[PDB]
Amino acid sequence: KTRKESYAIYVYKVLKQVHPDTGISSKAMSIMNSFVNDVFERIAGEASRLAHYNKRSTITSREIQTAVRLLLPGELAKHAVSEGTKAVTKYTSAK
Amino acid sequence: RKESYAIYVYKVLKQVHPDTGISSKAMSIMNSFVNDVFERIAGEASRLAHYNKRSTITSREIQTAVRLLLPGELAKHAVSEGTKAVTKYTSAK
Amino acid sequence: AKAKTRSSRAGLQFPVGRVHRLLRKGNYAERVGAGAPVYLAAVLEYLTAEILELAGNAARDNKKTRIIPRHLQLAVRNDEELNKLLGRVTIAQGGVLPNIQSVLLPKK
Amino acid sequence: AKAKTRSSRAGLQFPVGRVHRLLRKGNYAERVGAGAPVYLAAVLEYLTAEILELAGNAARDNKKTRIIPRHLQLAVRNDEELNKLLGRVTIAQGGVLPNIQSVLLP
Amino acid sequence: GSRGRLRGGLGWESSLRQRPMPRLTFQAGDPYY
Amino acid sequence: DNIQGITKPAIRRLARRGGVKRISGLIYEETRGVLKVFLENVIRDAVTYTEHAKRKTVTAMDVVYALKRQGRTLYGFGG
Amino acid sequence: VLRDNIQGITKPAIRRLARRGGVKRISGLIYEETRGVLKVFLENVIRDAVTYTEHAKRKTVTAMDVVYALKRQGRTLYGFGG
Amino acid sequence: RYRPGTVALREIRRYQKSTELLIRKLPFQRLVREIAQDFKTDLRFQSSAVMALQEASEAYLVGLFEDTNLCAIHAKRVTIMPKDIQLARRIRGERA
Amino acid sequence: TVALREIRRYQKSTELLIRKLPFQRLVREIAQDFKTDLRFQSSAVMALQEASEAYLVGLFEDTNLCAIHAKRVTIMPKDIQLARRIRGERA
DNA sequence: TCGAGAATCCCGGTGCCGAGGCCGCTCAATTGGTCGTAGACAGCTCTAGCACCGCTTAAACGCACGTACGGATTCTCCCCCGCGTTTTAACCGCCAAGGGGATTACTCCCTAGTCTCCAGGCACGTGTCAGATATATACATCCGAT
DNA sequence: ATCGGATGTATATATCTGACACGTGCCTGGAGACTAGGGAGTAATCCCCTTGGCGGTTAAAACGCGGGGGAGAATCCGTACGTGCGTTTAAGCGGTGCTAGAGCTGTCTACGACCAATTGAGCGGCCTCGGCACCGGGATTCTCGA
Repeated sequence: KTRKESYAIYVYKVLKQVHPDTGISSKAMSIMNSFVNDVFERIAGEASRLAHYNKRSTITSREIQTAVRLLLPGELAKHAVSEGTKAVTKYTSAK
Repeated sequence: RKESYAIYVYKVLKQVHPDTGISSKAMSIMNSFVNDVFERIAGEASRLAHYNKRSTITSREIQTAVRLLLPGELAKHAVSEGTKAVTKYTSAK
Repeated sequence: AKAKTRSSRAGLQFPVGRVHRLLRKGNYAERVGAGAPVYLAAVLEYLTAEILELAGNAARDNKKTRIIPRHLQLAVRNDEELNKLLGRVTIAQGGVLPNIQSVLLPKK
Repeated sequence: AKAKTRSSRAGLQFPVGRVHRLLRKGNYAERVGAGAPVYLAAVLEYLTAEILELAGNAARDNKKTRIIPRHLQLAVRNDEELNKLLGRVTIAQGGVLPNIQSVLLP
Repeated sequence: GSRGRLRGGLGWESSLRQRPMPRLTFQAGDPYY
Repeated sequence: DNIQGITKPAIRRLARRGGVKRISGLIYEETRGVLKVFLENVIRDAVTYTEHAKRKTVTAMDVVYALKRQGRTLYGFGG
Repeated sequence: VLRDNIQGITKPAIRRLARRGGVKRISGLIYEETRGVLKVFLENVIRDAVTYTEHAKRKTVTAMDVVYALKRQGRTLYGFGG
Repeated sequence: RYRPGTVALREIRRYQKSTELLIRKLPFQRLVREIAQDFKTDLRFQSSAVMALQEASEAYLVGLFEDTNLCAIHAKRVTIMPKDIQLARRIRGERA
Repeated sequence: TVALREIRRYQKSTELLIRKLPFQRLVREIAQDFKTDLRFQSSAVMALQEASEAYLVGLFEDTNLCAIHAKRVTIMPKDIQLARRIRGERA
């Protein structure tokens, strides 16, 4: 009986956005949780190495963008860059 | 100023082969090898420390990382060398 | 006070604050900017939406209304780029794609 | 007086203070112990000595008194432990090992 | 453009790629004589 | 024994899932040898991870980490 | 500005590369395959190197960019720094 | 009586459609325990640990058999032999 | 005979086997296709060459193994494609 | 080409157990304000990357000849597949004991920070000798004629 | 199996040059000495989940038999590749000149760490109903001998 966190509720929100009449089992959600953790770690590690190569001490959106370009294959990378840029632009104009 | 492991490699070379020199390209190769192994071992030790929810890297993490990375007899001999160094270091001061 | 989440400002579904905390505690750099968690959360949400859309199509093809790991394997392995991203990853209880070499199959 | 290095107490040639600095500044963990740089430096020096004496033997069999990258390649690729450790590493100006498959020989 | 049809006021149609590439399989001993 | 519990019909089924049509008679010994080598390689790392944590029980996460460090990431047991 | 430079990788050079690999007899179709394979490999590595260069807001590609690009893909190279 | 090779194709399709585990659980568990006996004596295993090991082993063997099949077909045969496994493991990067 | 002599001669040495200037031109062309108005350090082109010859030599060794498996002495494109598929570069 | 017949697909009925909501409630994320330094930016210098010209000579290219290797065909025999019988051990339900894994509260000692000081390890010069190249010679090796 | 004998290989010595190895400043990074606080070792307790046993069922494994088709050899044909020679081309070396642009230094602000107060988002526990599994009967569909 100790708090342990996971990405379940957010994955379910996205799923209701994409397919409004579909469910998911427990093991599939476990797979999805592991997938999100793995990708997060890859991107963050690449950004860390990028910052250390260029002698910086800050991880910015620029580092994440370059790491996303390095990691994902072509068309996925293009669309992911579009999504991230759109989100940052929308966030920085809102209070 | 740019630092490297050149003089230490030269000292070890004079230890094992008293009458042998080394060219500059081979010294660059050796420097790259030392840096590569350093990064590998330190990263594995960091992962071990993060798995068990600790905040310190001790000689025990380094020993386990060495046993995970190096194959076969190299792991055994390296463990012996490192243990000897640590006990000698704690003996003096 | 607590007025508005950051994910509501960015128009996302993933947690910006949790991603910021995870970045700040993971030993990645000395300091972490303000737009890094937003950008990262947007990317993660995009990838999740892609996989879930393909898997939902695969599940609907089989007269089912609930996704199981077999549908995830079918979705991932039938796409060039996703199969390249997960090329060294095993999905438990997933099986394989049906394929038989053409030489083995009888002709006419 | 009062200037004995940490490597001198450990009985090593590789530098312990420098390795401690690199561990501290490399963002590996929040804290670093006391025997970790010592133990790491000892392991690194051991590996260096191993590879260097193999390379020196390769150099004397070629009747040369200097070590060139070809000698390092020949030393590494002939030993199975080092060939496992460095299995996915390219050494510049090293060439290959002279091997011809037996079905090709006359 | 018919992949995903909801994301807030927008949809998931303009975001997801519309023509993903199918994965091609290597065939040995091509029966092409 | 205990490597003879990997019976011939089981190896035959594993070959069928991989798309094989005809199996020579000497395949089963090779398969048993390969499987034993793979298992030793993984279990050594799992036990190393166990001993570092001062435990006497091998958990799922030791297996997951041992597989991950050999480039064989596995999804499903990670939580 | 430049074109058909892939034909600058001549047939004798491919023969020499095959000989260092231990090949005793070569077909006549190997040369086109080798050119295609080399072009693909070069495209991947150069794309990574240019990404690394353009992150640092430079205009010349350095040796460290190539070294990092090779390291990222599992082709670690010794002898040019790193 | 079906002609030789037909039931083989039926079994190929059937086992490529399903997702279950093909090795008996209890003998695999005994084999894992005996192998682990060498590295450290008197060990204990969580059940999910043994299940994870089984999943990894099945996946590895199936992929190896796919590469073996390609090697066998390349030599103008349909029967797989130990030397195909050896070539696949050597090129894949494991024999040497 | 001369083939075996060439094998021994080129396996004993360590020089590069492709002329430098055509390789430099090809590298510049591809980088042009990625980004315009780029410059290169000379050691960058040298590193690219070293890696490329290493890759091609290892690939030819795998191809030779594949050809010998099929009871031939001539290497063919099918052998290269099989080796690249088993290596995991293709699928 | 065509019917036995064996395997596969579709419809309807029954039940159970896990996915999806609901509800407390704590603890992590949000607000608001302070402070110190990490990058952004501007200017300056000087290195090294790019362009051109000339000459030489070794590598690339085209062509001819012939042989040896890849492929196709045919024959034999043996070993792997399909199927029926008999044996065995895996799976399942139930029960029972206890060894370690979690969790908590205490205590101390090992590791950041902070000054101060001094010596080790980079840059910069400089000399000499190992290795490359030339030149001529001796010995293995491979191919043809027996 | 045994000779010419022509070719390519491993044998000296001469000379010459540039790279390696060592010697001198100096300056900045590491060692000495000391203080403060929290991370980690340690004992104690709870209880969960791992190991072990027993009896019955029945599905899987093991064994034998017959036959066919696939691996392997042996033979023959022709065409693509290797070897060698003469002709054409472009790489490589040496030198000259000209800027882009990398690399460094000095200022200054805007941006992120940090701390205290506040509160709602997300997690654990409890229920319930419907999606999926299983079973039985009936039309389709695919093999295969004749």
